[PDB]
Amino acid sequence: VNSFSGYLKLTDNVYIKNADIVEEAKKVKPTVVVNAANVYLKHGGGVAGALNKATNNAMQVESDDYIATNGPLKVGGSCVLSGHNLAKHCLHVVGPNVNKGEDIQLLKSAYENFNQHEVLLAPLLSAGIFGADPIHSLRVCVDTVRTNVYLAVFDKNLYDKLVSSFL
Ligand SMILES: CNC(=O)[C@@H]1CCCC[C@@H]1Nc1ncnc2[nH]c3cc(F)ccc3c12
Repeated sequence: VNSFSGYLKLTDNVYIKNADIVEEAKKVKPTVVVNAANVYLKHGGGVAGALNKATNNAMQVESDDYIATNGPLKVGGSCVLSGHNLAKHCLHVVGPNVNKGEDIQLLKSAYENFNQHEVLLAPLLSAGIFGADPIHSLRVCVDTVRTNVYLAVFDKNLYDKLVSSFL
């Protein structure tokens, strides 16, 4: 039993909800919140911009030190950093950005990072400003992640479309 409330159950381990991941993280304080990161950990917009703003830019400060030491992530890769005031840890995961021409076949590799964590609060990778089809992203998530994932979907209209079309 965990503290996540009001989710629809899609499968044994995947749950989906209409919620602002920022407000959801601040309330649940989950062990792991997933960020929709880019390779440079430049948290400028989308989910990443929202999470960073909620940390009063501390996420960005930590991220810049990480990149200065380690260099950029791989598309499809991830790193574990602090969750600041939102969660114990933030798993920064790089889904492919269709608006940059990146291979959508890397979306499965991106979701594989979730399997290193027993329970996660997460957005749909590569959705939103990353330009991929959120319906497809949900399919890859369900078919790739084996650990317990709680998806927060900000847009209520998108949430209903995701549920109504789920197979
Ligand atoms: C990297 N991909 C994206 O940003 C996507 C673009 C639009 C479709 C959904 C998805 N974003 C989100 N998913 C869950 N919670 C969210 N809270 C937010 C607060 C904000 F200010 C901005 C965006 C989100 C957001």
